[PDB]
Amino acid sequence: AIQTRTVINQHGVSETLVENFLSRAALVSKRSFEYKDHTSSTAQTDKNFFKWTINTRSFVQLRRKLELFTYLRFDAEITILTTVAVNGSNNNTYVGLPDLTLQAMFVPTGALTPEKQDSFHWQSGSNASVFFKISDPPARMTIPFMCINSAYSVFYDGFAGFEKTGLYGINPADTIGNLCVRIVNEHQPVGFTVTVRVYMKPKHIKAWAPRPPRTLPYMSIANANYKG
Amino acid sequence: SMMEINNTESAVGMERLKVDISALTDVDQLLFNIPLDIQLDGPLRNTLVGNISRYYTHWSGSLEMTFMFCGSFMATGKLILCYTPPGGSCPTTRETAMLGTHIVWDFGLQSSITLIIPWISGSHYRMFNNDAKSTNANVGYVTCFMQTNLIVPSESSDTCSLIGFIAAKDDFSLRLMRDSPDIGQIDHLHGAEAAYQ
Amino acid sequence: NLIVPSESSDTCSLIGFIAAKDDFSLRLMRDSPDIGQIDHLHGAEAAYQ
Amino acid sequence: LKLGNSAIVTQEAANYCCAYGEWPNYLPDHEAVAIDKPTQPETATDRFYTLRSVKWEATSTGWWWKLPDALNNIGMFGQNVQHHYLYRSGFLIHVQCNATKFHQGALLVVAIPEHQRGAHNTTTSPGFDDIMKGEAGGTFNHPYVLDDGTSLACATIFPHQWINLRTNNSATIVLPWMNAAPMDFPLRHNQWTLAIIPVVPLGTRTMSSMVPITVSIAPMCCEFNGLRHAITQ
Amino acid sequence: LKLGNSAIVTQEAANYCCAYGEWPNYLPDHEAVAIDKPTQPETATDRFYTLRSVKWEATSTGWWWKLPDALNNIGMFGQNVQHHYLYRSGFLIHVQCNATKFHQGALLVVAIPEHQRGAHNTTTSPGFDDIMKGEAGGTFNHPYVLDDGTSLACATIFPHQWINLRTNNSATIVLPWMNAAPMDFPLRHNQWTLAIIPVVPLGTRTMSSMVPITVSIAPMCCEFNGLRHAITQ
Amino acid sequence: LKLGNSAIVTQEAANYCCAYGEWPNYLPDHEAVAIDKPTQPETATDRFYTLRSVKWEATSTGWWWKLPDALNNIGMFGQNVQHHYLYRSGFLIHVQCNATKFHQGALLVVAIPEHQRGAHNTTTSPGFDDIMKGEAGGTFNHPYVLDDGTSLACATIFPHQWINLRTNNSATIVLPWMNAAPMDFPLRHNQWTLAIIPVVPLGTRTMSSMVPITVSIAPMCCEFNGLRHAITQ
Repeated sequence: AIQTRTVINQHGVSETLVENFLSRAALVSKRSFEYKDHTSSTAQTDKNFFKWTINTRSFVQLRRKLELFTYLRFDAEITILTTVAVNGSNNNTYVGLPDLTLQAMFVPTGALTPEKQDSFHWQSGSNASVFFKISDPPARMTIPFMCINSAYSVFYDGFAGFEKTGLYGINPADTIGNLCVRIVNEHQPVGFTVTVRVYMKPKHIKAWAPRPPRTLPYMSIANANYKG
Repeated sequence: SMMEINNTESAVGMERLKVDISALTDVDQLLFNIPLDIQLDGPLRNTLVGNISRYYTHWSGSLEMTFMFCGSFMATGKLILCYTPPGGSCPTTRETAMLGTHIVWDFGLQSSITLIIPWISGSHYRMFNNDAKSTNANVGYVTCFMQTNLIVPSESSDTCSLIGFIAAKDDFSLRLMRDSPDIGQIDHLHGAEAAYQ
Repeated sequence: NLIVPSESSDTCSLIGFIAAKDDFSLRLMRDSPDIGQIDHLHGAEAAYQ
Repeated sequence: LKLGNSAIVTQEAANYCCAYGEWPNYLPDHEAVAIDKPTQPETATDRFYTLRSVKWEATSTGWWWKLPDALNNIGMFGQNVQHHYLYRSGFLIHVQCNATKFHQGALLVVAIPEHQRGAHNTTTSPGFDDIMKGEAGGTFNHPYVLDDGTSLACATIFPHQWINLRTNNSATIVLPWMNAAPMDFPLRHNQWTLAIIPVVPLGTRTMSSMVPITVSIAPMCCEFNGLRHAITQ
Repeated sequence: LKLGNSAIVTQEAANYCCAYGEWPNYLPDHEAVAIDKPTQPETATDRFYTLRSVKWEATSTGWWWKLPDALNNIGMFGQNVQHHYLYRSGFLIHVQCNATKFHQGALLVVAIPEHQRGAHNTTTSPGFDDIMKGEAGGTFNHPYVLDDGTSLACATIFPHQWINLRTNNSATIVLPWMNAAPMDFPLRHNQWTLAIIPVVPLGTRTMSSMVPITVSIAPMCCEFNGLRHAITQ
Repeated sequence: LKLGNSAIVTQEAANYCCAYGEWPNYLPDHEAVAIDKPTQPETATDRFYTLRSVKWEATSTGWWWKLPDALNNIGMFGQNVQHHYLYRSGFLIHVQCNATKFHQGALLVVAIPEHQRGAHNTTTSPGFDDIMKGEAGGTFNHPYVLDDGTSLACATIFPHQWINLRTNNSATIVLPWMNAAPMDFPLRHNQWTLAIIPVVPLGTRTMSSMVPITVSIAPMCCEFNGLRHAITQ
């Protein structure tokens, strides 16, 4: 409980800009999908490819950073850092890590999200994809501003439609995309547990209607429910 | 932006943004003891400046902290606000509040009082080698004392309340952004693993 | 009738002042009989010592 | 005072809040790129729709009306809300309270852009019934958290006035359009959320003797989409 | 308001009393003939020292604080009073009371040059204890006589304001130096005597419900003698 | 001579050391970016604080006074050190010795920026007692190593004069502020360290007959932070 103070000169204003304040590539989604050779289709639509709808609410710190403002326009620079890991053992000297490539395909709104690693949506062509490898530097895609209105409603006081239930805060707009990452290679005899750690850096950031930050812990991505 | 002026832990939630002044709260009594430090528990926790500067390590500058009395129209009472510099002890009486830099705010005719604070400067320190002690700083206090008894008409409420705000001036500035520890990673949110589907 | 609210005091008080204008003037000074000679003051006969 | 509508509100001096410093306005060059036939600059819709006076007690916590949730199903605004798919309007929030000089209280009149309010201790989203309240509007079960997980102590960064009853009983927040959309559907969405939140409970020597908070809203520069379009030529 | 010190007092409109029509000032040509090294125009000493709020009841008679008796032993003024032999200062008397609009009372704020106050029915002089009271100050046992043998009915020829609670709750008397001496010792002497004297008792329908009289004093143009003198050359 | 303070030191011709070639100064444009309210250019604090004369023997090794360690707890500098959080001051080191013409000795007057002095054969850091010595100051247990692991043979690159008793008995080192900080806290830190180090023991035909080394320090351009700040407006 040591109490010390220092004098700070601190002649800067540009470090508190909104562009610098949200333009940090923070971890927005990460899971390890089991690519290891599936002779039997088990745990489908999540086993052999990485699917994640592009939303900033998945991780809490970065989430509370972007719901400091109501309306946001940014081109999300998506940096995809995939690290494979061989599950099991083969030998003791070197298991052999192949330079396998990945299709980090971006599936926007109105486009078919793939449901397996060998679906026909991977070869669509209309929805843009990058093909990058493990030995390559991580895939830096700067996706543009994907919203049919002019800002991302990180709060949407309303529903996606006048009917159904559970659409509060679900904009028919925003819905930035479905970041769908597979392995392009056909199944190796040895397996890899590849974790796709994708980082979003918002770029060309304009914020509107600034808000109080979130103070109690979050309970769900889709809503803003609270433990009061 | 308002502060959690009631430092009593019994008063939580709504009535911690306000302090009660009654006819039995007497003369020469410490009514609030707001410290001018950002990243420790107190009134300067869920404020705008405190929460935004919790995203940063260094937050040197000046704050513009504003109190309005929330009583009746003729709820008259002289009330002394004493601000103390970082170098000094916290005042406990009206007599030691008068010696420091202070203002006397009679809210009989003036509803909102406006305080300008010169050059508060605090930071986050990790000078210990890999200990992660999270060293804090004490760089000021704003206190309240009762110059006279608050008097009210008999038909009006005797327990007259008071709120306050805090803002910042142009010389306030932040540097070296960090992750704000207000909310930690819960890692079991109900909406999660649904975008992942 | 002087009327007041029920919460305020009914016995409301009144004071008054008096001053003078420039045309007020005095003449032919005298000894003021507000205080007479007491002739046995305690501080007296001490300057006389 | 406020004679620019079909309904007036007589009060004291205005002291308006230019909400984020800007006035309501119609579509500029954004009219050509948005949904066409937006021409109707509906002026009977600008009638000062006074909602029913919510009842300020000491035990009360707060009230809210979302701005398309309010003023729909009643009046010209409500009828054009049912007949029209999408709209744009700023709102002239006007908050009055017939509180005496002897009364005690502060009141955070705060208008919230996109008050995506959460539920209490349930992980499910709030639905049609507990979001689309209507004329009377909902009450803040937790006004300190603003029902959103945020803090009321920083609710003033939003467009706000302050009913400190010892100095003013009138609020005027002149809201702009406030949407990412140039024009948006009033059925499925709310652009604003007026929130009458007492940060001080109402104070009297009695059991917090009665004051009403009468809320009056006029949609300023209200602009719908045009049903009456010449589909020929 | 009153932002020229390190401590401010927020209040209504000023309405100051130029005490005998004159403002405080430092030593002019009188500096050369008086005690030398008076140079210190002490500005941290000008902090608005608010005394603790004396409690106005109907049964109360009055209060007084002599101006060097007050503000000594506390703050910069008190510390320089102990470290300094002699001084000169005008005083900005500021008297506030948080009295409601419903409250009833008049209050003679009167600042007395040389209130050589007598005792009651004893021929001895008052001493150290009953003259040098301090921060809280003494109470008028006979406010009609002003404890001096004079009359309160002519106390207004002194520099004075008037807290008629129906029209003002603020007093501002801007006292000059007020001594025969150009500079005088604060330990052994008082140049002024602030006197809060109710000529009307505090009136409420209750048992004279509570108002505090908060008294705030700033030493204006306060000038001590200099300890830090270059004794060389 | 040296008449610019409240206390003078009469001596021979000055022969000052412009320490690193520069004079003391106040805050320039650095005032706006540092901790605010630094306005006090404290001139009574500039009193020539003569420390008590340390006793030069042949068997003696040296003495040191850190410049905020000295002059604190005594005088205006000490009182403003306790009442003030942070400060800036250059120091006018003045070292005298009433040594006769017959006396023998050299004396390295050396002022050290940040004399982070180590302990002898213990790996622990020196603490409060063996760092914050005070008025009399500590003695060099190993003056050849300067208690820091450095060499006294290169101590002269620091701001230094030389009391060769056959040619001068006076030193004058005019130290600047000397900190990485524009203003720094005097309680927790020392910017300078005056070191009276005899590289020659005091020589007499007797048992090194008595000379005193009287050390006189004036804080030149001493500037604290202001407690008396107008917190209003």
